[PDB]
Amino acid sequence: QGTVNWSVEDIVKGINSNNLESQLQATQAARKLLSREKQPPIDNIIRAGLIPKFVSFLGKTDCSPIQFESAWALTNIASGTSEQTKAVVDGGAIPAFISLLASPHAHISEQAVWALGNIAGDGSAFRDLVIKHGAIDPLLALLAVPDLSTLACGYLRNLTWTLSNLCRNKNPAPPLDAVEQILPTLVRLLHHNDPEVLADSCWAISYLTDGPNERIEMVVKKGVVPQLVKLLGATELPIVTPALRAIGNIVTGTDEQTQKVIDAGALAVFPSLLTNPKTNIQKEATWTMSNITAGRQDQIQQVVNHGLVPFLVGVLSKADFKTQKEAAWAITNYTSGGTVEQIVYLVHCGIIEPLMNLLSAKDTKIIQVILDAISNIFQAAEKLGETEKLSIMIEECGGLDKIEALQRHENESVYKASLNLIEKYFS
Amino acid sequence: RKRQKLM
Repeated sequence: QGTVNWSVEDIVKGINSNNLESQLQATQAARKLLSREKQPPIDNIIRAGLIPKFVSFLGKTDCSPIQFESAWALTNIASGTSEQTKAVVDGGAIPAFISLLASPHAHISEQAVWALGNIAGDGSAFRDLVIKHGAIDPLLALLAVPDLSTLACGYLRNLTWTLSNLCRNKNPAPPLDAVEQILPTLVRLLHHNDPEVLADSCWAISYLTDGPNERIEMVVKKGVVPQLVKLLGATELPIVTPALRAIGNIVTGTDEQTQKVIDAGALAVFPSLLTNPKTNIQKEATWTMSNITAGRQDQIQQVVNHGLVPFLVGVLSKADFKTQKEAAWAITNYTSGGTVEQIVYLVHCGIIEPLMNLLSAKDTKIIQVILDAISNIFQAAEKLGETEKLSIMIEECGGLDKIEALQRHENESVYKASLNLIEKYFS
Repeated sequence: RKRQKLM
C-alpha cells in the first residue's frame, strides 16, 4: 500500500487527474490521512476543495472502491466541528449517501449509514434535513429481516447508532411521524442480545422520552417499559445508564405512566441503583425517586412497601452532594404529597439527623427544600399533637442550632421560613 | 454526537 502519507498537494494532483484510478488512489490516501487520530487534516482537505469531488465519487456505480473510500473520507470530515459537517452537507452529500444506502455492497451501505449518523448528530437542523431527504425508509429497510442476528455485528451497531442520532436533540424534537416510523424497529433492537445495540437503543428511547407527556406516551404505548426495567437490572453499566435515564424521563410524565413503570417492577431494582458505585447512577436513581414520591399516595406507599425509604435515608446520610440534593427533593415531595402515617414512617426510618446535617451546606436551594420538608413533617405532627416530640428530636441532634443560624442567611425566603419555624415550634 | 472511523 503506497497510499500512506501523501501531501494534500499530491492528493489534489491525483483527484484532478481525470483518471478514475489515479483518483481512487488519491481518495484512498485522503481517507488514510483523515483516519489518523492525531489531528486529521480536515480543514486542509476542505480548503483544497475536495468535498465536491468526493460527493461526485459517491455516485460512481461502476467503481465501488472509490465509493467506499470517498464515503469513509466524508464520514471523517463530517465527524468534526459543525462547520466541517456543514461543509460536507453543502457539497450535496446527504442525497448521495441516501442513494448509497441501497448499495449491494454491505460495507458501502454501512459507511453511508455512518456518514448519515455523523451528519444527523450535528444537531436538530441537519437531523431533520436528513429525515426530509428520505433516509428513514431505506435505513429501516436495511433492518427488515426476520432475525436481527443474521446481520453483521458492526453493521447492526452502526445502524442502531445512526437511528439513535435521528431520535436525538430537542428544540426542535424529531418529527412525530418520524418517531412513529422508527419506534417499532427501535423496540425490536431494544430486544436484541448485543450490549452495544442495547445501549444505543436505550439512549434513543431516552431521547424520545425527554419531552412532553405526548412523547412519553408514544413510547410507553409500545410496551417497552418492562424491557427498560429488565435492562435497568443489567450488569453492563453502559446499558444501565441509558435505561435509568429513560425510566427517569418516563416518571416525569403523568401518574399513569409512573404507575406503568412501577407495575413493571422498577422499584425492585432501586436498592442496587441507590447504592451503585457510580455517582451518576446514584444521582439519577435518586432523581427518579423524587419524581415518584411526587406522585399519588398509593405510589408513595409502593415506594415504602419496597423498603426504599431506608435507602433514601442512606443517600441523604452519605453520598455525592448532588445525589443528596436530589434526595432532599424526593423527601420534600414525599412529605408534601404523603399521608400522616407515611410521614411518621419516614421520621421513624431516621430522616431527621441526615436532614439536619444538610442545613450547613452552601447551596441556598437545598436549604429551602429541607425547610419545606421540615414544615410538612411538622404539619403532620401537629395533626397528632406531637410537635413537642419532633421539636425535642430536632433539638437533640443539633438541628435547632442550624435553624436559628439560618435566620441571618442572606436569602429572603430562607430566613423567612427559618424564623417562622423558630417562632412556631420553639418557644 | 459524532464518531470518526479509524484504520
